[PDB]
Order: sequence, then structure tokens, then C-alpha cells
Amino acid sequence: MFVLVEMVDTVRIPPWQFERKLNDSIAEELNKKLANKVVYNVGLCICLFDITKLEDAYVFPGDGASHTKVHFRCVVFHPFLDEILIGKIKGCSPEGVHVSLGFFDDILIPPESLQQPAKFDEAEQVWVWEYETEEGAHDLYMDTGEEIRFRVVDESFVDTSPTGPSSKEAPYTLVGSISEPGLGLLSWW
Amino acid sequence: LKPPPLFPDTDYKPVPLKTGEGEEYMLALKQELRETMKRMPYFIETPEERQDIERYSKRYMKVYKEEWIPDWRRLPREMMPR
Amino acid sequence: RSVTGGAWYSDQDFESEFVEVLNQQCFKFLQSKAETARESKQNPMIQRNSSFASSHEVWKYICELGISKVELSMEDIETILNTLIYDGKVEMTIIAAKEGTVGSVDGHMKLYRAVNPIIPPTGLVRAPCGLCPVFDDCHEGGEISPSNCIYMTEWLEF
Amino acid sequence: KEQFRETDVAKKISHICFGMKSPEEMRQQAHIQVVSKNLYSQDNQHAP
Amino acid sequence: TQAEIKLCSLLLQEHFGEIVEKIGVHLIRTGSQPLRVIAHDTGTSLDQVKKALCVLVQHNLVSYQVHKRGVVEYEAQCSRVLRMLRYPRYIYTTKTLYSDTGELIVEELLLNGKLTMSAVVKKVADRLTETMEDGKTMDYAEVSNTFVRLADTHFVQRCPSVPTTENSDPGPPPPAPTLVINEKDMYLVPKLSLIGKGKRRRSSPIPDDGIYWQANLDRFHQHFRDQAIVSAVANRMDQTSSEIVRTMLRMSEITTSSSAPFTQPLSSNEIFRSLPVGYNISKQVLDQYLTLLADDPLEFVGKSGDSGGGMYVINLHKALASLATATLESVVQERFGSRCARIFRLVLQKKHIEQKQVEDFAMIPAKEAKDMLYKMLSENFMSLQEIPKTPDHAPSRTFYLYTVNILSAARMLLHRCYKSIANLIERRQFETKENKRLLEKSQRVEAIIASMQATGAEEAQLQEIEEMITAPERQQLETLKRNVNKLDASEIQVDETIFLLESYIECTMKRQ
Ligand code: SF4
Repeated sequence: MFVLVEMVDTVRIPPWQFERKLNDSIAEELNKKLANKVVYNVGLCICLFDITKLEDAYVFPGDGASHTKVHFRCVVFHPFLDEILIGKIKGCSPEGVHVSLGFFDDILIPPESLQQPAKFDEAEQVWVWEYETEEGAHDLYMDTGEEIRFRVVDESFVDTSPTGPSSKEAPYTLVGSISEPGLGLLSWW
Repeated sequence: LKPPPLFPDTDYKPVPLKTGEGEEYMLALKQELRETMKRMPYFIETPEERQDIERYSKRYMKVYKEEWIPDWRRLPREMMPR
Repeated sequence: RSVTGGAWYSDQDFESEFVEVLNQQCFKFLQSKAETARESKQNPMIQRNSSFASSHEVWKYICELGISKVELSMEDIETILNTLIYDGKVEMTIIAAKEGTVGSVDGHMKLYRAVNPIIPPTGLVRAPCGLCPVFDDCHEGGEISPSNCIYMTEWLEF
Repeated sequence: KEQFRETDVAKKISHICFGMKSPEEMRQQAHIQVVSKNLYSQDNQHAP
Repeated sequence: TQAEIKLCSLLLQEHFGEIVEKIGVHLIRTGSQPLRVIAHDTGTSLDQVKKALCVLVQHNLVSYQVHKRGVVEYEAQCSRVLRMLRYPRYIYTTKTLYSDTGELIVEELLLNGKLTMSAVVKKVADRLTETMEDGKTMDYAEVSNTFVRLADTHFVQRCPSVPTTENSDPGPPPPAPTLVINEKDMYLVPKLSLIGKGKRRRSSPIPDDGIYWQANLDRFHQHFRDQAIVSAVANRMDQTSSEIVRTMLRMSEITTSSSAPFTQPLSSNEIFRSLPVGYNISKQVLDQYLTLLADDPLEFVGKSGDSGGGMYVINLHKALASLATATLESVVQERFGSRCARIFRLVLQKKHIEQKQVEDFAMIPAKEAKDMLYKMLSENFMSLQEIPKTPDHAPSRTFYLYTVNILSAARMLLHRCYKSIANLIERRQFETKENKRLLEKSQRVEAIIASMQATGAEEAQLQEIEEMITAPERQQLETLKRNVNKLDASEIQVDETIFLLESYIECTMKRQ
């Protein structure tokens, strides 16, 4: 699921920094600026991988800082479709089961993905399972459970940019699949 | 004070359309025509781009077609598609 | 041109309803006579001669049925007939005052007898855009953006 | 966790391109259509 | 010409696609220029520009010309991009004049743009195989017969050909092959004898090499002009008279030029011998019809001589002036009522008049005409000429004499129609793209239902598939479809107008 992407940016180093060697300061500043945030075309950023090249460090008039342009590589969470994944549950819903990878949580298993036999619960939100001969419609999925196996089947970016003159859902969502044998709770197999 | 609404009403109205078997055939022919423009080389779409991964399915579903060439004696010798 | 206005100026309106209904009556009656001519297709020379609806005879047809009790003799009738001769209800067949009854009086047969609408309506008129009072405006992305022309919206509905 | 956005949009002028405004754009820029000749409300509040 | 440029963009998008639209619009915007600057301006890969130009010249959309300093210039004509709208009409009248084989010939010819006889007849036969079944077959013989008949009757006209290399400019070739057009063989079909039974989609060297062909657009325009004239005549007097005028047009066409104001001389004797045997008409009856037609006060036809007893010549320029005038009356009447057309025509026939005369002579009440003339004047359908009373041309010292400039009038309607078709096209595209989600949702399940039907799968899918939300939306899909159909019918009728409006602005101009 992890992917590596190349980037470029301009970094301002405020003047009391000048003691420490530059490369370290730019690395810190980029991690500060970009870490733990999501880009509209490449997903969720983890941290920078390395810095490839550095231009000259100008000083613009009217300011003490030094501006530098940077070429750098950053590792980003961007799972592609049909990847097999293991992840804890985080909550049931009528429209599906929410799953969590710990650092990320916007995974939904819709009921169409669930196995045919089980369609709804006894009015309790904890999703139940059913099966033909054994498992007489009594297994159910705990809201955390184990790291169930599932395979991604859909994804989307949704924009959240401001609209109109100035003066909560995450911009990324995934859909998983559970139907195929060997998936779900490990105890089943 | 209030300016008029963006659509002021008009007393006259557009005259009823003429219809008939010939006109129906014109309409159907126009539709059929629209369909034809989507199934020959002259319908230049953007060349396919941006594969995600080395999906094993790539072996089978790949679209196969001969390279379109016009007869070259009618055109300048400058724009060969190779 | 005061109280006179042509004696049709009764009610100080040109008596619009009466002038228009009188013109419609003349038109329909001369249609009837030209229709006798057309139904007979009389030896075409005489077909068009009978399609010369004699407007002295029209003048005598319009004094009666109680229509033109008001001033009628030539002048006032001739001029209202002429009000009908200023459009596509008519076309030149007067041949001066000497051929026909005083030129069939201003040519009140001329081509009332027919001149069928040279051509039918026009797609332009039979379409919203062309009929839209507010033209111009309607710009790709704007208030009257053609993507809402209620005229169309309606023409679409109907 | 929210969509990243750049914080500094600062820039520098490089050219002035003079030109003309046609009716469509002139309407598109404007907010309202002034239609009344008068300056203030009849009441003593004198609100425009 | 901006509306027109919008039409070009729309029809390039609809026929060919984005990149082709982009190149075509930029070229029709900038004029004849060499390739390198086009590639620079567009900024795309020269491969795309090259491929698009090859496709465009294949359909004869664009044209390339050798130029000074050895560079090659590429150019397009705006008129040519305004023709595919007429292709339905072309196919209809050809199906009217020829069986479905001629229809297929013409369809293939226009869709390909240029093709030779052998391959077109082969492709027509192949595409006809699915039009007859139960062991029925066909040979290239009948298709060749229809093709040669079409070519003889001038609907089919030969494309240009190269000059011979070993005859002219031996050695390295020039930048462009500089094709030349030959007129004597324009209707001369080459010869073949091959015949082949078409393959019925069972899924299990050229004698006419280089002899390409393309439909004769001018013949179709002339033929349409003839049909319009006949239709005017049929409505004018009678079906018999139009059958007569359809006659004088027949012997006129084979020898008359399309551009002259007047046809070649015709005699009633040759009209009569050409007159159908199925009509019970005598020579004297024809002579009477011709004399009274020539006596028509709209001067549809004139005498112009006495050769052969009956001698008559149709007046093209004057008629089209009448054709156009009438449609001007038409647009006025509906959009402004009969009384308004009553005044407009009055002002036309009275070359110079004033309002008080109009009210007196148009039976219009005061305070009802004045505003209406102002409306016509505001709309520029009426042009004020304004002779003065004094040289300062002060409004207090002038007469408001009205005047009509028919040629200018037509031009704005052309502009109107251009915007009109543009706005229809956009709305249809807008409707298509908004409903595309439900369209594809329906199409996938229709494909699922149509799939594996012959494989013998169980019938427990017709109702099960239908259980979804699409079913109570089919009536909305039908509403969509009729809206599209109904927009298209509107487009169609507008083209029929365009033909007459364009026919006049062409005929009224001398192009000197
Ligand atoms: S407002 Fe709409 S209907 Fe009127 S002219 Fe403009 S596009 Fe056509």
C-alpha cells in the first residue's frame, strides 16, 4: 500500500536557526509542515524519505531569513485496489462495518460485501453472521475484534476546499470486501 | 425597485413541430449517424495512459488493432505514424 | 384630418373593431367569389376574370347586411380596402382604373382572391432562441446562461 | 486529519496587460443592478 | 463569425474528439500557417497534430498547399464544416431517388470521405449481408450497377489525383505531392469484373488503384434548390402546374449552370415530348399552362423569346428574392402577430413612408403602431434612413423615412440560427451528461439481461434484475429519450431553414 512520491518546495529558515547545519533544518521543517496530512491526489503523507538536491539559499530584501528550494521524496499511504489487508474493527453500522488500521480508520465494509446468509441483526447494532450447516446464525463481529482479512474494492477523494468568501468528514474513504472464503475472522479458517 | 425576473413572459409561442414518417426516419438516421462516429480510426481519442500496476489481467483484455495508415501518395512525406 | 379621419373614425378610434371585422368580411366574401372562379377553373383567362371580384359589386355587397351604413361611396370603402391592400393579403393586379370597375376599386380583388403564403412558417420562429426577447445576454456561463432559458425549458416541456 | 493546503500564497507582479471590458464581463464583475434614481429613504432615518 | 466558430468546435467534438476539435478550431482561427508554429501554439506532441491533420485531409476537411520557400501551408474552409448537418437530408433524398444500395454507397462514401469503387462496393455488399437472410446472397454486379448509375447521374464525383512522378519532376520528391483535379473523368467510372458473396459474420490486388471518389455536394444543393422551387410552385397554383415546372426544371438541369440568373432556353415542344405519358395532357393544354404561368404577376417565369412556339425561361435570382422575402414575412408574423406583418410588408412595398401614412394606410389605431415600429427599429429588422430637413441632420430637422435592406436582414437571422443550433447542441449535451449515470446503470443491466441468453441459462433473472430502482425510473429514461428526440427534430427543421437562408445570401452575392 505504501508508495514513494517526488516533490519540490521552498522552505524559509528563520534566522536564529543559522547555527545548525542546513540539511537538518530543512528536513525538520518539511516533516513539520507535511506530516500526518492528506494530499488530494496521492493520499496520506507519512514522512519524508530523503532529500535529493538543494538550490542556493537566497536572502530576499526586507527579511532576515534564507529561502531555499528543495527536491525531496516522501512516502505516502496510497493503497491500490484489490490489495489484501488485515485490520481491527472499529464499529458496526447498518450500512456496513467500520475497520481500523490504527493510524487510519476510514474503511467501510458494506453489507453487499458481507456473506449472503447474514443480512441484518436482532435490532442490535453488533453485526451477526449466518451459515448453512454449522454456525447457526449466532456468530457476531465485535466492534474491535481481531485484525480481520479483507480486500479493498473502492476508494475516493472528496474535496474540502473553502467555498465562498471566508467568514468534518475525512477527504479519503475506502471500501473493502469480505465475501470470498478465507476472509474475515481468522477463527473461521 | 425590484428589477424584472430574468425571464419576462412572452405572449407568442413557438409554432408546433412538423412530424411524419420521413421526419421520424431523419431523426433515427441522425441518431444512428451519431453512433457511427465512435467506431473507426478517425475517432481520435487520447492515447491510453497511466497504468496502475502490472495486473496479470493485462495479458487478455488488451485491445488489439491494426495501425491506421492512409495511402501515402496523397499526402506529404512528413507525418508517418510509424 | 380631425373629426374626419376617414368616416371610420367613429368613436374616435378608427372604430378598430368595425374596421377589422369589415375587412375580414370583405376578405371572406371576395374569397367566396374567387373560390367560385377557382372551383370552376373557368378557361383560365375567365377564371382570373371571375377572380377579379368586382369591387363596385363588393361596394354594393358592403352597403348591405347593414355593414356600411356609414359613409361608403368609393372614397371611404376604397381606402379601407386599400388598408387591406397594404400587406401580403394582396399583390399587384390593378391594371389602372380603366381596366375593371374603376380598377376594381383600388384593386380590391388584386391578390386577395389568393396570394397564398408564398412559403410556410420558418424554423427560426418555430424555435425558442430566435423568439427570445432577451437575445445576446444568454452567454455560456452567466445569469441567462442558455442552460436555463425558461423559454427553452418550456419549449422543452412542450 | 484534513486536506493539506499550502499556507503562503505570496507572489510578485510581473506584467500589466491593459485591455477592454465587453457587456457580458461588465455584468459578470458587478454584484447588483442599480435601477432606482433616488438617494435616501423617505423616512427620517435617511437609509439609502 | 464567433457563433460559427462555436459550431465548428461543437461538431468537431461530436465527430472526432477533443484533440481534433482543438487543432481544427485553432487553425480556423489563425488561418493558413506552417506546421511548426501550429505545434508550438498547441503545445501538444507533434504526433497528435500529425495524426489529426492526416484524418482531416482524408475527409477533405482541411487542405494543404505548397508555399514559397518550400514550406507547406495548411488551411480549412469554414463552409465545409457546415455540411454534415445536411448529410441526413442527402441520404434521404438519395434513398428517395435510389434503392437502399445507393443509400449504403453514399453513407460509406461520406463516412470515409474518399474511397475507390471496388472497395466501396465490397464494403456496401458486406454491410448489406445482414439485411437479407435465409440463404439469400448478392454479388458485386448489382452494387456496381447502382454505383455506375449514380456516377452517371453526377451524384458521385471523382477525387483529385497526383501528377505522374516519372513524367513530372524526376528525382527527389517535393515537400507535398501537389494533387491535381481532372474534370473530363469526373463521372468516368473505371472497370472491374470481380464478384464476391458477402460473409455473414461467421467469424471463420486492386484494379482501380488510386481512383478515389467523393459525393458531389453541389449537385445535392442544386437538387434541394429544385425541390424547394417545385414546392413553391405546387403551393403557388396547383399540383399540375408544379408537375409542369418540375418539367422545365428537368431539361433545364442537364444543361443549365447553377450560378446563372437564367436557365438555358427551353421550348414547349421538348417540354411536351419529355412530359410523362402518365398525365392526360395535350400540347395545347401545355401551351395554355405555359402562357398563363408566364402571365403570373410574381414573374416566377418569363417568356424571353418565341422559339418553337412555346419559349420560356425561369428567373432564378428574382424567385430566390421572393423565397427569402416570404420567410422574412414568416418570422415577423408569428413573433409579432398578423398586424405586425401587415405593417412590415406595407413598409416593404412602400419604399418610403412615414408613420401617419402607416396608421392611415394600415388601419392601425394611434398608440398601437408607433410602439410597434419602434420595436422593429430597435430589433434592426427595420432600418431607419433619415433624410434631413437641413444639412446638420438634426433630429428636429429630418424625416423618419423607413427602409428595408433585405441582404443585411438575412445575415442576422443566419447569426440567430447559428446561436440557436449552438444552444440546442449544448442543452442536449447537458442533458446527456447529467443523465449519464442512470444511462450506464441501465445499460449494464440491459447487457446482463441480453448476455448468456443463447447459452440456455435459467430464466430466473428477468424479474430478479428488474427488482431494482431502475424500473420506476424507466419512465424518466423515456422522458429523457423523447426530449432528445424532440430536440433533434427541432435541429432538423432548423437546417431546412438554413438551406434557404444560405441559398439566398449565396445567390444574392456575385463573389467577384
Ligand atoms: S436568452 Fe435563450 S432563447 Fe433568448 S436568444 Fe438567448 S439563448 Fe436564445
